[PDB]
Amino acid sequence: EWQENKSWNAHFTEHKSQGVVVLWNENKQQGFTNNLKRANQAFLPASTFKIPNSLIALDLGVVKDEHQVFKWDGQTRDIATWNRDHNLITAMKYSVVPVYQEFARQIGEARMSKMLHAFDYGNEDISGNVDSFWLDGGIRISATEQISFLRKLYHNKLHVSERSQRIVKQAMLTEANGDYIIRAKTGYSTRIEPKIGWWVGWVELDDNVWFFAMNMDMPTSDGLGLRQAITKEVLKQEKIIP
Ligand SMILES: CN(C)c1cccc(-c2cccc(C(=O)O)c2)c1
Ligand SMILES: [Cl-]
Repeated sequence: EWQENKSWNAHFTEHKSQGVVVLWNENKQQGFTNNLKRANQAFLPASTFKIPNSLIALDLGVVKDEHQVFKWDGQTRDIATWNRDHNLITAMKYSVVPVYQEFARQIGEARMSKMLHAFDYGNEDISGNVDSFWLDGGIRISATEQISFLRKLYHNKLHVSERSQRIVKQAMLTEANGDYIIRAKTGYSTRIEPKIGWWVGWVELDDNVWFFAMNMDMPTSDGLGLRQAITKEVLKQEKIIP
């Protein structure tokens, strides 16, 4: 079932922003959002695509494990953290596009398409360049579709090995303390309008898990920190986290 709570719209308008948060209570099998329509509108996944891309690369042996070093190609880019060696953990942490573009080239069009259909991932459409379709190609996914995919990953139900799913969930680790654990991935889509930011993942508690997927308009990079800040304000309001 699904419930629309427009009171959360305050968390966006108070920041001169527009967007959607979608929450899913796993124990109760109930969903909540501020905007049912936008919750089902499909956007470019941008760097949230690093979740399925990592899974596929691991399961096919393109990536051996989370310690394998992907050497910097020596081309200076404008994101300083990209101009260095990475492993799967740090490439996810710093959303290192050029590492994941090489993953996609080694995966190839045929295997990438087959695996995204097996995952039931978004519109399953990889039209465009194999090394950039999640940034400016035909693939699209909604917030509710992100949750559907993440629930499968959490339960090790995706059609890749258990090992691959465990490794990616390790690489998604974002925050942990005595009260909760967050495993998640950010995204920032600029090449096609509307420019948006994403944050998708889940909050692990002692006796429940809350899945979340949010996106918001992102006219400039100045607002990127609002992706996590708005989401955590909703979690606090619903007393999911202190
Ligand atoms: C010119 N581009 C590629 C650009 C510009 C501004 C910021 C980023 C960026 C880099 C790393 C992570 C993230 C994020 O998702 O927080 C965003 C990228
Ligand atoms: Cl972990």
